[PDB]
Amino acid sequence: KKDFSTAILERKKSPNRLVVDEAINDDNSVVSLHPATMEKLQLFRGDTILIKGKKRKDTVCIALADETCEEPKIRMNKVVRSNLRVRLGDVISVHQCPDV
Amino acid sequence: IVMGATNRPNSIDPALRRFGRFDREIDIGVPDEIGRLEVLRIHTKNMKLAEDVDLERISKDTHGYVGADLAALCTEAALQCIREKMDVIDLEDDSIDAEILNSMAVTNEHFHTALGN
Amino acid sequence: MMMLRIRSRDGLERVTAEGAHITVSQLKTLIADQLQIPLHKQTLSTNRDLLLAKTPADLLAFTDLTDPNLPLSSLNLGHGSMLYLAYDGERSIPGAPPVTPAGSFGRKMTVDDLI
Repeated sequence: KKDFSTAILERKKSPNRLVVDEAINDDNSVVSLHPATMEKLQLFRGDTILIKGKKRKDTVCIALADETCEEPKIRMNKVVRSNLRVRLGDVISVHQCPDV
Repeated sequence: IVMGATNRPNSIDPALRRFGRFDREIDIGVPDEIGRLEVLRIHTKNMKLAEDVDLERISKDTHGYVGADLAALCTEAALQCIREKMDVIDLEDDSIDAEILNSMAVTNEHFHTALGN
Repeated sequence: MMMLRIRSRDGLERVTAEGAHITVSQLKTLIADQLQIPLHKQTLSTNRDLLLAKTPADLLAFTDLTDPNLPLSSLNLGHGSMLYLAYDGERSIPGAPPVTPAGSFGRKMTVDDLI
């Protein structure tokens, strides 16, 4: 069994949320994923996605692909991560924006 | 008709117990086993609960409890039942599954845990 | 079955078609029947500057995809391909997730603020 006295705080795994870490590209509106993530999420090249972070903060960024990126990581640059009020090793959800 | 209410009749003004003002004094004491059983049966009428609920055991185990404390115990049991299901419900999704919402029922173990707490 | 992305001034949408064997006319018919966009307003192109025009004549000037006769297979369209659709007027693309406004954190009221 498990101790459920603190059963609310822990996150739940989902194919809609990934982990945040460093990247290479340094454009203010780009984030680099792995193509397997796009295949799982049914996302394609050049799509503009919505990123939701801590304390009800969110932004819009263009998602590109690279083989170097790992599937459970998002490779978020420093500027966007600062805007999301997060640090490397946290959980960030991803969605798609239909209206540019 | 005037109906007072207090906790210790000694602490009231001694001049209010004279003939004609407050001449009847009734002592609503702590209920016994059957009283606690009836209070629990009254309070758990609306809650969903499985057939395993053993209200007699809960009544016997609770000693020194009053009606308010038994209402608190029932609320604690319901909250414990929700908390045990919390491990599968996701707070980010307000669309809780309908079958999940109707698959939650309080049992005897949750009552025992709430009594312990 | 092939999925084609449709970029417009309002944003981005997607359409599922039988395949690349159909022509631009069939693609326009499917767009009309699915996205409810009238035929007389739909203008297709491959350049990103199509949405930068401000006149239906300018939209039709991009004849790389304006002509309905041209087959879609000849354009090398595939799964997840990019197309640009321009139409008269401005619409709200469905499927928009809720977005919180900027600065709406910490609505700490006070008694003095109430006064």
